[PDB]
Amino acid sequence: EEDASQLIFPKEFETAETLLNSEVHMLLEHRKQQNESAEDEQELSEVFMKTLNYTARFSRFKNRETIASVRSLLLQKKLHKFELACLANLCPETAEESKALIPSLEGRFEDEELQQILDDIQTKRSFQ
Amino acid sequence: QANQKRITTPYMTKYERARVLGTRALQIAMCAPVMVELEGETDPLLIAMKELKARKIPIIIRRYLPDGSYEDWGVDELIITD
Amino acid sequence: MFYHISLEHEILLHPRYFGPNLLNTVKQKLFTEVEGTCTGKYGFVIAVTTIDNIGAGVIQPGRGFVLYPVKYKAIVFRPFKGEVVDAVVTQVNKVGLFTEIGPMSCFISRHSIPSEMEFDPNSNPPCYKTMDEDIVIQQDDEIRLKIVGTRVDKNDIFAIGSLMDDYLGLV
Amino acid sequence: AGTGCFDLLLDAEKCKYGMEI
Repeated sequence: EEDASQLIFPKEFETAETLLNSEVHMLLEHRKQQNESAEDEQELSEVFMKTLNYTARFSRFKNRETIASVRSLLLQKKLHKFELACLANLCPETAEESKALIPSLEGRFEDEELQQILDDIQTKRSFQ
Repeated sequence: QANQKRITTPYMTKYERARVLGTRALQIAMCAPVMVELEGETDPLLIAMKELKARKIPIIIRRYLPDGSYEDWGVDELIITD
Repeated sequence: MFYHISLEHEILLHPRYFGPNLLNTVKQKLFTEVEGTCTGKYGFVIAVTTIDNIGAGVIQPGRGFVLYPVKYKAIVFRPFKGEVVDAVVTQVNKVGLFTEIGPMSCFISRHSIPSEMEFDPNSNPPCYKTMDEDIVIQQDDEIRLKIVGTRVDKNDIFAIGSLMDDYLGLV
Repeated sequence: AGTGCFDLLLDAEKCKYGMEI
């Protein structure tokens, strides 16, 4: 009953703040630092391990300050939070790809504006 | 309601006493730690009684007023008749 | 598709857990129970970031269990229909394409797969390849797919993907 | 009725004084 095309989501999730794969990787690293010390704690479930390795191999940002900078530059522009996270993790190279894969971008910014925004995020993105 | 402006009897009612005693006895019988030092007491009812006399039962009595409000009274905050 | 929301849960504590570390025991029970479970409304529960509030523990009349309502912020994985999320295929067989999106396991039948891809068991890994051999999908290879639907079976969610749309699949 | 007109709560602070835990 929901789709990213129409930007319709149930009202139960309105104040929910979405993140990136690098951000969830960082929070899981914090959790790992927490549970590595303070011993006498049971090992976490296999679902956690699967999610952790999945977000580690798909991480788009390997620097904490780069994560902060990309968060700031993505927030300074007006976009839907789920849309913003999907665009950032998908990281398209051209504006045409971003508009084709994500139909919510039709009319948000100009093609030149979208292209230059994607170029800025890619330059701030740490290639490997 | 908050601790201030509680408009209810400072005395623990006999019904509150009975239910608190039974609940605490059941908790003790289910391996709950005993707040008071027991001297050869194996009956959970008697241990709950001696905790009540010692103001040591870790129970808060929630008194519902007819308008829907409630006041949370700890057992130690209430004065027992016995 | 991961998300970060606030959830509600109720924990029944045995009286043996009363005493020091009671709230710590509540937190441990919350971690043990909530983490790893999946619900149709909220999807898979990745992990709990913080525990917001533990409500007043209501002593149930009889059976002596205290009920502690717990408010907490947790990471939840929730696929939605028509969403393209980069995935990793775990197994490949003639029946369909078996792919994984983090905790989410996805099955992609060959009916929605474009006809350019064919099944060739003669390869060293049993996988799918095209006649031009440009597009090859094998184990642990990352591919993109769109979720067409979501279904839950025995408190475990299972989704179905598709490769009908353009600019989707191997990157 | 009596013994049913009120509700009992567990005080966690007051539990932090327990013996054989």
